[PDB]
Amino acid sequence: FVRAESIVAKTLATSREKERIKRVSILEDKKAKNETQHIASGKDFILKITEGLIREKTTYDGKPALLFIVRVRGPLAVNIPNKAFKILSLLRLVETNTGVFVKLTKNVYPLLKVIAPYVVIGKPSLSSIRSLIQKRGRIIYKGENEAEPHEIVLNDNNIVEEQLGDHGIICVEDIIHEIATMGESFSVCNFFLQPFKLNREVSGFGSLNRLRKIKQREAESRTRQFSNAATAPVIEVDIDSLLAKLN
Amino acid sequence: EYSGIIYVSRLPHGFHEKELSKYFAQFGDLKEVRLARNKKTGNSRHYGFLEFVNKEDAMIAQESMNNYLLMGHLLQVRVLPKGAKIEKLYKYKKRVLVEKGITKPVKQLKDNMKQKHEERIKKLAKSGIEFKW
Amino acid sequence: AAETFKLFNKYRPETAAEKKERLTKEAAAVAQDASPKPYAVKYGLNHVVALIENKKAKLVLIANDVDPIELVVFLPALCKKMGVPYAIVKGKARLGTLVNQKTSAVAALTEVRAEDEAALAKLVSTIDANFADKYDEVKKHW
Amino acid sequence: RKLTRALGRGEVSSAKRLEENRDSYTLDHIIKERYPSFPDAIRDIDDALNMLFLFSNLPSTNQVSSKIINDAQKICNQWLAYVAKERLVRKVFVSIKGVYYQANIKGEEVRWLVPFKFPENIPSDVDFRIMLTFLEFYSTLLHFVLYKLYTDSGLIYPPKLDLKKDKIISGLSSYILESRSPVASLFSAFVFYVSREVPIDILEFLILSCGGNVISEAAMDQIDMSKVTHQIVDRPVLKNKVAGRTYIQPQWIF
Amino acid sequence: AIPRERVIKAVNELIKFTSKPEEELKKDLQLIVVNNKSFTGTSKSFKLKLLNVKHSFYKPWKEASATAVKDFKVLLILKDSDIKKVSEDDLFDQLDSEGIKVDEIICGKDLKTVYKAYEARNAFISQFSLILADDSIVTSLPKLMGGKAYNKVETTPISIRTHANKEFSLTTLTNNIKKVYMNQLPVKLPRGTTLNVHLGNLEWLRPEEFVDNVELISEQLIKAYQIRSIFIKTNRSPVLPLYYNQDVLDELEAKK
RNA sequence: CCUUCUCAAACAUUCUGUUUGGUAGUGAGUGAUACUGAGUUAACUUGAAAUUGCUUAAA
Repeated sequence: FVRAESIVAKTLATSREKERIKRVSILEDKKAKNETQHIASGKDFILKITEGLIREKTTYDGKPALLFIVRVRGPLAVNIPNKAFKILSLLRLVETNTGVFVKLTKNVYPLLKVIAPYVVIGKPSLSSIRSLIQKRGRIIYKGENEAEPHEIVLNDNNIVEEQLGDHGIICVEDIIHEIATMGESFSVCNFFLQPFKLNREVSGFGSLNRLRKIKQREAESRTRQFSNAATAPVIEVDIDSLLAKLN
Repeated sequence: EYSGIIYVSRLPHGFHEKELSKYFAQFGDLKEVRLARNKKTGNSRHYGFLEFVNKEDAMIAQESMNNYLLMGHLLQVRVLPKGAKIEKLYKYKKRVLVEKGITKPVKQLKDNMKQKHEERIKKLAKSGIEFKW
Repeated sequence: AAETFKLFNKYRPETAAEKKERLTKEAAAVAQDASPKPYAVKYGLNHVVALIENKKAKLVLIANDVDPIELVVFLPALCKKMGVPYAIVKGKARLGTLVNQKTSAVAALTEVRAEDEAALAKLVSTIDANFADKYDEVKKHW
Repeated sequence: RKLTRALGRGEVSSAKRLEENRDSYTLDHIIKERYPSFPDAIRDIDDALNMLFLFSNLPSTNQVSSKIINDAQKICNQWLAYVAKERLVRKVFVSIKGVYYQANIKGEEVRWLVPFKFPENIPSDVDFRIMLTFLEFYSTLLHFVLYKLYTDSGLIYPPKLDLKKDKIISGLSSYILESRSPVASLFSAFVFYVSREVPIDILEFLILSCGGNVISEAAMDQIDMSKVTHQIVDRPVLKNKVAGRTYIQPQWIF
Repeated sequence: AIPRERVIKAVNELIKFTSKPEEELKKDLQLIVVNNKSFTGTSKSFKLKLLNVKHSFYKPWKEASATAVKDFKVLLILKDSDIKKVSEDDLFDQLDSEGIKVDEIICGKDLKTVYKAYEARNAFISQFSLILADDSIVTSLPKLMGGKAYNKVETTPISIRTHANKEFSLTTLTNNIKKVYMNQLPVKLPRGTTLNVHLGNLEWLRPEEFVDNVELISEQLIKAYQIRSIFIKTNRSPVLPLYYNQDVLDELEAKK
């Protein structure tokens, strides 16, 4: 059975999310058209939230940045709008507990604005990048005698040469260097690598794990921030600590 | 006696035609779901009507939802008697204003402004005021 | 019932650990002002009977499973003679959860916060429509 | 049972208090009963080391926890740090299944296997509860042995970790040990330069154990090459040479 | 521009009409200002324009309300994070001298919980007569305050400045409040051809300042708003034709 | 059974001013007085009132 309260709460939450995405779309349309006649403010803000909680508001330099984006489930009773759904699908972050590496430019800031309620954004350390590649690295690979391909681990180094040899990328450490240094062929290597499937922070429904889930939700409400204003700073957190937890 | 049509009132926000139809479908097949809406700015008026294939399904829905508390609203559901079905309540959007053609040119509208000033001139004395120009 | 308990769980009374913290603050301020006016549900049977007889109670919840039943069999009649809104709910255990006990015979709200006066009034009206008009005829028959 | 009661009644505060006011079992008395002789503990340390290194390489699943994996990795790093500091690696054998090391720990030959850093596909068809139980016992025994060895050799246990070097490259180099032949004297004043594709952990452990210092090209990616005496690099055809440097391969060191 | 002779004859005519052989409601002076292309456009605006005026009608409002049952009060909506730093006692110390009294210091959390009911919120909002809100929170107010508050020009909030540089400042707050009270006047800009200015009541204030107020209002609005028509008016009164332009109507068809 | 656009830019430093931009609202109803059937214009009643203009938030 489906309850009237569930229906109505979903409708209201989805309508509010649609309104927020609409006002963000209008603001970014005006910002891209470079008109400051009628605008709340004409620049891009980033909020570093680290450890209560200390916040720093900074202006985007504009220089491309290697961001790590981890999909988390958004607020309940919100059915994802089509714009956010398309952006997340293009980033291939459709299901929760996954992560990708993304280039950060002025062409990517508004996308982060639109997808903010469903993702966690950070700047990973080289240790985090190396741990991700060396522990959870999977690719789609096809065989000569195999009609249909299948996804494999990144165990073999010769596959790297035989697939991406013309870009000079020879090994897994070359892939890691390209990502960490944000050099050329980074997009090709990112496409080659499947989205990193992370593990749930707490699993199980015993009394101990239920208490852990309660504590985790408390900390999440402390850290993640949901704002519906178009002048919303892109929120970035200790992705390194999150990855040490999830990896 | 009783019909198969239901009047629903004291609705909260976010309970529109689609939401009402979705919720009351799991009671049975529906033939018409309509909601009162405001003309100028599209907004619900917190009442509506529903039509059931089975009058017994309609009565069951009324008994289920008669005095339901729903996010601060004490819903009201009544089975209507024979006839008196839904006749109106077309779903109205938020109306946007549209310009109308000014057939009267600059000269004609300036002469109209002159005549409006003349009407003020010949109206003030009858109203009971005395003032220059 | 879910709505009623969602209202009362905001007024679940002080636990022992919380009382130690509050007495810690008072001792700092001792050597009215030190602590604010508390809001909590009232739960003792004699206490609530007294509150009803003084008409201080705004809403009364009565467990349906009390043994001996003679302890609460007079409460609905008393609440009717006193004008206090009352409701019979399933579970002395559920009532006791509200007041940090294993079971509780009754619970009551006498004072509510400003942000909850309207919710209390709507809950009373809902119980009146669903519980007083619905069961008035049948509760008088064998 | 009592935590279940608190949660089912809704008293999250008392649930948190119960969780805080509890203590798990320890296994140190069991360690003492099983191994009364430090030589016997060193004797059986080998399968402990093997399982600890196996677990440190696994990803976290629904069964094996990130906490467990991180603890195992810490114990492995501490053991490697002690061995490299005291220079008691005697034999190294690179196989397909990782690398075997043989060390002279207090007169006992201790051999262990370290898997290569690749994402192994966990089968899950074997019982993980038993392996976790053995991992718990082996971790307790290895903590006992590590404390003993650190104190006897004069170091402080547990060593303080360096967070900036952990951020740079997680592994052996982070743990820094503060106090209070010909293998051990080999490679005196030799600067090796490790390119990207060379396994940095393996090479750095072997070099530090057998004397000499390391400069990793991978470790500079975060953000010299003037005093480098040797360079190790794997490539079909390398680029132009310094002509003042010396080139070697990992099998040369091995 | 407008000579004072027209204004004084208008005041004499208005007093003649208002002495006719309730009273306060029909005694209020409204300055109808009519624009060629409305005042904002196709997009609405609840922002209340504050205009610099020599004579402050709010002190006469205070006196008349003290004599009457209107009960003049000032509401001060602030940020949730600075309502703790603002104190009624500091407010009384810093505003007692200049004739400013802030009654209650409310919060967004108060509009979300204490008055999250239409009856209570309407009572609370309709009791006050002047509202001052931090310009940080004025943007979020229209959902918190509702539409019934913004409907009448008396109840809609006024955006005020309370922070100095990147942080809240009590001196900034008090200076802005005093300047708003004793130096500015509120109007709205509808999506319509005309608006009116609420100068006040004829009983409250003197023609010697009503003339200055109407002249300054007329000039300030016509300086930027391309005003064509300006009408003085009272309640249940005929329009008092004062100003008349023959210029802006040319661009009507150009836009058309 | 959700929970609400909680500040930006420049100019000046005068423990602070100026300008500019940012605010689309529960529904129903009474009502006066005008401005150009669409856009505007004082006050008024009310229970949140009302009869048809993604999936480990699972089981």
